[PDB]
Amino acid sequence: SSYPIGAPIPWPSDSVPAGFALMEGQTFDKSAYPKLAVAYPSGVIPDMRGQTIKGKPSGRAVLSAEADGVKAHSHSASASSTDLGTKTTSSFDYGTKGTNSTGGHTHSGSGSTSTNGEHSHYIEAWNGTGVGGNKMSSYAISYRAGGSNTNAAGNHSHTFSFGTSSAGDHSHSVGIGAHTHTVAIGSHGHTITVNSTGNTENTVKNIAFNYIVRLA
Amino acid sequence: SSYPIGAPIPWPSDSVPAGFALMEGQTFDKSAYPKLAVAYPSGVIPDMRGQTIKGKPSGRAVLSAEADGVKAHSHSASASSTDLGTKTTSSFDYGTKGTNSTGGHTHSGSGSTSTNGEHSHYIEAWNGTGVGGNKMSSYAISYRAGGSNTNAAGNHSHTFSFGTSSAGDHSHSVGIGAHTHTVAIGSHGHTITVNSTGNTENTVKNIAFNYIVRLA
Amino acid sequence: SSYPIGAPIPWPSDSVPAGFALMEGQTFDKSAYPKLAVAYPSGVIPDMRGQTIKGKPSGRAVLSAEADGVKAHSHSASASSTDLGTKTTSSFDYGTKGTNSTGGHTHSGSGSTSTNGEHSHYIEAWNGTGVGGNKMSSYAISYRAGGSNTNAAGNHSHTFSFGTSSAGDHSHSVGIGAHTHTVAIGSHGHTITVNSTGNTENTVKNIAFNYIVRLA
Ligand SMILES: [Fe+2]
Ligand SMILES: [Fe+2]
Ligand SMILES: [Fe+2]
Ligand SMILES: [Fe+2]
Ligand SMILES: [Fe+2]
Ligand SMILES: [Fe+2]
Ligand SMILES: [Fe+2]
Repeated sequence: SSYPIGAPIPWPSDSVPAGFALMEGQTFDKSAYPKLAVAYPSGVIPDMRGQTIKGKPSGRAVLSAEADGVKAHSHSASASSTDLGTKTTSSFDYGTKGTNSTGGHTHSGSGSTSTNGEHSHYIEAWNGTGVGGNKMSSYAISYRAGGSNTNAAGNHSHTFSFGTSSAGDHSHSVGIGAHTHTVAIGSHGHTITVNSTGNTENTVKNIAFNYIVRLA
Repeated sequence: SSYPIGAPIPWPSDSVPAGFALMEGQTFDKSAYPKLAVAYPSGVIPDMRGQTIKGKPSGRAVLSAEADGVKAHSHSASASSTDLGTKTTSSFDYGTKGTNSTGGHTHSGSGSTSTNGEHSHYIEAWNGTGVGGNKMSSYAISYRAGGSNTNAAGNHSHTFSFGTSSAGDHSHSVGIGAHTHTVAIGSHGHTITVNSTGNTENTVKNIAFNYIVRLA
Repeated sequence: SSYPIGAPIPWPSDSVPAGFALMEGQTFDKSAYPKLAVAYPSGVIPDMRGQTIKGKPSGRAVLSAEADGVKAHSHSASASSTDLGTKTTSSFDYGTKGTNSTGGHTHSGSGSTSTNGEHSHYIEAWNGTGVGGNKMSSYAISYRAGGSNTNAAGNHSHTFSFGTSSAGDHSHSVGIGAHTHTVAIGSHGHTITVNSTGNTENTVKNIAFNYIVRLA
């Protein structure tokens, strides 16, 4: 025969011709169909529904099934740059600080006192002839007759004591200035999830036929 | 027939033997070709170019077309870790600060004045007999005849007044010290783009034949 | 002939019928197989092992081979949000600062001295008639005869100088206060790697048959 019994035939109609059967995985009687049994010694006609025919390679058995499966491949990919913006730090408060204690000191001073001390002294007078010497006599006093000086006397000093007026009230400036800090951010990553793409089946362009087989 | 009319025949040449026709989508005459009309009641031969044959599953009509399509799948993916390094804060300027006002005080002093005040007194002298008593007589003064003292006098004080020398210029130190801050960085993501991989069509290893069909 | 010589036949058995040959890429005797020579003018039967038949599309020669290949597709993807947390800045040390120099001043003061300076004076006495006037005579002094005063004298002042007691030790407070900074984080991204998914080959659901061909 030009097309041997048992070879699958692609049939374009749901009306199956007399003498043929749909290939649907069914058993048959090997005694009743001796030529079909040459093609299928198991006595089972393969289920061809949803199947494509592939020429048997080395490493695969005849009538073995193979699932659909996508070929190994990957993808290039990239992530958008993200700007994290500006952040504000916690507040630090230096409060109020004290200075060291300093400023103990003395002053010096000099001057003149006021002018004072004007005075006179009393002198005992004596009279009566017979005795002379030493004492002031007032024997003859009718008219002025000039005058004269005591000897010198009266060198002296005084002590002084004082508290001063209150002074010295003051303040200072202190230049503090400006500063910055650094902040180490360190390292980080993210978890990447790639979503599914595709159909329930892997397919190529195909037209549907009913696989049939000649019984005898 | 061992291969019924209407079943597709894969043919290895571009020369189509007489009695057969290339399956190209063409309409045919159903009265001229009634056995072909049994297989193709619509009067149209399917266009098999670029097509593979698939056995018809439940849920698909005989001769329905199915496009090529990749099977549902995803990929695992990862993001490299990134070191953000070190960031500098803004500058804060404390400028110059002023202290409180303090340091009002007094001093005391004491001592002695210089020794001064030596002096003598003039005494009015009188002369001439007939009057006596009280006053100083200069009646007889030819030669020295001792001497004597006045009574005591002369107790007194003085006032004083002064400004002092300038003193008290000084400075202080002030311990400021060190500080840190904390800063909250927060959260972020990235937009992930995955590029296309693959061909115009989804294909399997295939050899090209011309599908032809027997007419009668 | 209902299936012409040279058309490939899917055979379900490893035992090939007599008068057919596995399509394995072999050459053939063109004179001995003249109808086969019309189907295959090259004298070569194509290798059908691992092959699917596809209908010859335009732009492609009959019996040419086509490799398996995934259809162009991509995937959506996403990256998880990452909290970078709280970071501590570097420590900044203002250390110890100095103030400006100020505080130079004077004080005033006033008061009275102690009361001192009581004294008397010696007076020289003279005697002997023949000279008169001016000087103190002691001619006649037997009994007391009242007394009189010297003239006024003795106005004077003194100088003083001193160092004062120690005073003026003190300190100040200075309000510094609180501050924060801002910190610009800048931008970053990540290298994204997508891993391979799939099998050695692109496949659809298939059953393996031995492609054979009728010789004569
Ligand atoms: Fe002072
Ligand atoms: Fe700071
Ligand atoms: Fe993919
Ligand atoms: Fe005096
Ligand atoms: Fe005095
Ligand atoms: Fe001070
Ligand atoms: Fe990131």
